[PDB]
Amino acid sequence: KQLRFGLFENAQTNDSGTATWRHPDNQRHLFDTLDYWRNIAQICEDAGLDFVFLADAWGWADVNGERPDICDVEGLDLPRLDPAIVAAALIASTTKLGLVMTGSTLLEQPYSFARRMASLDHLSKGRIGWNVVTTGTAETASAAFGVPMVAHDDRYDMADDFMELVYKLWEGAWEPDALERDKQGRYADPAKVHRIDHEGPYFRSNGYGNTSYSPQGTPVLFQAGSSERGRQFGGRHGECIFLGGAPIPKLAEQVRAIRAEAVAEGRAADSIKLMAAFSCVIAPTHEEAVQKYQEVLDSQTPEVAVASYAWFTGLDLSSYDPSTPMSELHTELSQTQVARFAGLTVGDVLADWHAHGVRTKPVVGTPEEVADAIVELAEGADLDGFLLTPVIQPGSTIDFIEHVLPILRERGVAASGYDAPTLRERLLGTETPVLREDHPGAGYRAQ
Amino acid sequence: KQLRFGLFENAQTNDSGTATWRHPDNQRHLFDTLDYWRNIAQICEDAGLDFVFLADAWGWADVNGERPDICDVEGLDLPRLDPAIVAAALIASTTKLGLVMTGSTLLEQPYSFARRMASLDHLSKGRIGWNVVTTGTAETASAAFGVPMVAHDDRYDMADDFMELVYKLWEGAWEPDALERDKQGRYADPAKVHRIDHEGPYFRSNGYGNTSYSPQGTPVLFQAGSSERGRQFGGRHGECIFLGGAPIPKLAEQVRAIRAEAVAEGRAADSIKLMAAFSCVIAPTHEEAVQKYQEVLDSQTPEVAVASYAWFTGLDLSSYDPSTPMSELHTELSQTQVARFAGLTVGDVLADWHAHGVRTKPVVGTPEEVADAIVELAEGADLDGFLLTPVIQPGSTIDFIEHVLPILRERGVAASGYDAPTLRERLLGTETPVLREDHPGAGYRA
Ligand SMILES: Cc1cc2nc3c(=O)[nH]c(=O)nc-3n(C[C@H](O)[C@H](OP(=O)(O)O)[C@H](O)CO)c2cc1C
Ligand SMILES: Cc1cc2nc3c(=O)[nH]c(=O)nc-3n(C[C@H](O)[C@H](OP(=O)(O)O)[C@H](O)CO)c2cc1C
Ligand SMILES: Cc1cc2nc3c(=O)[nH]c(=O)nc-3n(C[C@H](O)[C@H](O)[C@H](O)CO)c2cc1C
Ligand SMILES: Cc1cc2nc3c(=O)[nH]c(=O)nc-3n(C[C@H](O)[C@H](O)[C@H](O)CO)c2cc1C
Repeated sequence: KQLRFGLFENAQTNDSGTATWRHPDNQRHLFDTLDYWRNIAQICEDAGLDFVFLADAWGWADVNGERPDICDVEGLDLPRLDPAIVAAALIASTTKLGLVMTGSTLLEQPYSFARRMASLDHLSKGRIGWNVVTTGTAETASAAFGVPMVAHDDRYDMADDFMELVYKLWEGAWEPDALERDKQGRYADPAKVHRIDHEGPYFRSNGYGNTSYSPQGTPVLFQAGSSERGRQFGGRHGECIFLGGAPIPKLAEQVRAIRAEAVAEGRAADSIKLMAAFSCVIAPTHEEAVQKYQEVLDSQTPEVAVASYAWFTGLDLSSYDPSTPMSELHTELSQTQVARFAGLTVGDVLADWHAHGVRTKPVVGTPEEVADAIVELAEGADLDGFLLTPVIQPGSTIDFIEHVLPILRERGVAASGYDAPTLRERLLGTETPVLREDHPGAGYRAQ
Repeated sequence: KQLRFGLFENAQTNDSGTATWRHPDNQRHLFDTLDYWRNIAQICEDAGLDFVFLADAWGWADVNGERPDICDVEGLDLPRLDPAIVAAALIASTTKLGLVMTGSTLLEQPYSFARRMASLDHLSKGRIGWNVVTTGTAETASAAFGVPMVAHDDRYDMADDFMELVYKLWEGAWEPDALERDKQGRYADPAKVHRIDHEGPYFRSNGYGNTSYSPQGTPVLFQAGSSERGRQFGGRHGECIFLGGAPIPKLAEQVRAIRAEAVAEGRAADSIKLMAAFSCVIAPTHEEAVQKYQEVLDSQTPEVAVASYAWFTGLDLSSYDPSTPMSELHTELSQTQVARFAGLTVGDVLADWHAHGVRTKPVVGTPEEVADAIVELAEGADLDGFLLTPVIQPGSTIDFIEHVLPILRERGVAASGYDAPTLRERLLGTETPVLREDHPGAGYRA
């Protein structure tokens, strides 16, 4: 079984509720420069990584109504760039690397979003993916857009409606062979260009779509959101499911449950790909790697913890008795960030939240030790790939590529290069760039 | 006086309601490939053109209630790409060229639009502009987005509110020096990062902005829309006003009116820039140029006229007797495409609409003839610049660059190369990349 590998990034200085930016070798304070992204993309493409993945957020770290000063002192949450713009710039600098961007069904307008993603897919020749999210910063983000807040599960219902409309725009509006471009004949076959009609609980659309059928039709659908309602949503729509890290027995059960959701939705159990976040700290000896990790931790101040947690949950941990069990608390925002701490207390969470944030504890050791841990995770949890989540950039990515990936390639668990030209062919193993017939999006094709 | 020059383009096969795509040398059927745009951008940047301009449209040519099949046979209105994506891809392939993209105040969300434009400005190091439109295809576009239609003058009221909000996001949310990025100090100064508050008739926003202060702060504000209400809007907000072609005395009156609008808003009269569309066919002799233009007209079927005109006005010209004068027709869409023919009749412009659409006839002649026409227009109408509107691509652009631009440079009416690194410095002559202190957007700074 050949695993897929992508790089997790985001267009801001820090990520995932941590703040490693002060580490001497970290360079992502340059995230607002194109040279930073050109460098990252060239590193990944030269190595043959399947894709670079851009996370996104729309809101900010509001604590009990205001944003504490530490958020600016540490660049915790803001400022950021728009992922679609970063992705479009990286198209021009790459030829084979996949580009996956996070996009919110809560805050995008589906008609404009459909045109934007199809434009990226046209210009990149089918290298685009979309990580479907319902936005974990939903409360502040709604305020910034001037619209009422939408509850957690309703955002997944709204996302269902969002998907049906973009499926119509991407798959039903223009048939794949509509464009003929024959100067002696027809530019397009009118019989293959259709008005679409959509009247859902959240979205309405009537008319033609702006973009013609793109190389992949629909961008590769990533999905990140491992709440119960999110797992149902990913089991229905997601082609590649991004999972946070966890002990192998817990990760195996999550993978099993998500494959069973896909089966209950009429999809083949193997037609959905499960990819785990994976962070690592690599050094020539195990003791050196442990020390390297200590230096990363030493750069992070604990004072970010409360605002960081409030950024994703709206919960102010500093206002409860630290013995309060997390099982008693609820959020309409990032529900996995509460549910993952069931059994623990508020004081437990607040004790080392700053160290990992929403992220996973790293695997720390020699290159062989880290490669062994990747294989153990993939076999033990039935995973299809990994998104490398760096602790500092570009060092964490360079270290993995230079020292761990070659062992994985020699063991035959990582491919040596770019076999297929589109992201879907590469990730899903199809020999067609378009959605499988047992995917919901296929049902909206002109038949 | 040094004139500025940009290239008008759009991310679709044809433009402006005409359809020249069948000409053997036309390449814009490749608009959905990045290589097409790389070539255009390289041609413009090698020549030192100030910018490439991307128009936009959201709607389509609805005649009565649907799209005649001639729209697909001729690729008249669809398909197209998103201009921001094209612009971002061209950022990476260029270093000094300006990139101006059309964006709709009717259908964009200001908060996400502000983040998008500022991201383009950061990544391009201050080379981005925004052409503010209220969408001339508003009826179909509104149905596509599932939103109720907004009447013509109300769309400019909505644009006013849109502008105030994005000014707050671009100028007032993060002070220009907020970021320090000092690993032994602070990442940012909390006293220079501000919560903004906005409550308007059309938009609302409360909270922080996503993007820090970008190199120009606000993209260079182009504005296109020459109705009376649009001239008032441009006079307040626009830094570079895009005007359609017209006879010199009519263009001159428009320039005069728009500068008076700017003065009324507390701006200096010279500080708003007026740039006219200009199309031309160039050849070594006049007779060669006439024949070269005729070979273009030969590829344009008149059958698109009804759909093309309906695309911009919602009006079906074949549904009137030709004797009906245009002065009796009215639209809530592209009102200038109705007002420009006041005094003619339906049958008059139905007969020639396919030739030029929303544009005007090209100047056809030798390089010396075309350069003379450029100078006579700029002097007579008090213009600051031109946007070349090609007839075919890349041929019309190359011809202008290789044969007319050298004359203009030798005469001293065009600069020889790139003088300044940001688009606002190059077009407005400011001392720094940010808005003039007498522009309304500067009032929203902290
Ligand atoms: C690995 C990974 C990455 C994620 N990245 C993002 C992101 O970049 N932006 C986002 O809004 N939501 C992301 N999420 C989703 C949140 O956890 C959350 O889902 P859920 O846990 O509530 O189902 C939604 O934002 C809630 O609206 C991610 C989830 C996972 C598992
Ligand atoms: C030279 C040039 C170019 C224009 N380009 C566009 C465009 O690309 N997209 C657009 O929606 N509206 C463009 N317009 C504006 C339309 O004429 C029209 O303005 P107005 O004439 O009614 O004031 C608005 O679309 C109405 O909503 C342009 C106007 C001019 C003068
Ligand atoms: C393992 C992992 C888990 C994540 N969980 C969340 C989450 O629960 N909510 C959220 O908004 N973002 C989540 N993210 C996205 C992350 O916080 C990202 O840096 C921000 O969204 C800024 O782009 C997660 C990212 C990773 C790598
Ligand atoms: C001189 C000139 C005038 C234009 N007038 C309009 C207009 O009135 N309405 C409109 O929607 N677009 C107008 N455009 C934009 C043009 O139709 C563009 O090709 C389409 O919007 C597709 O991007 C104009 C463009 C030029 C160069």
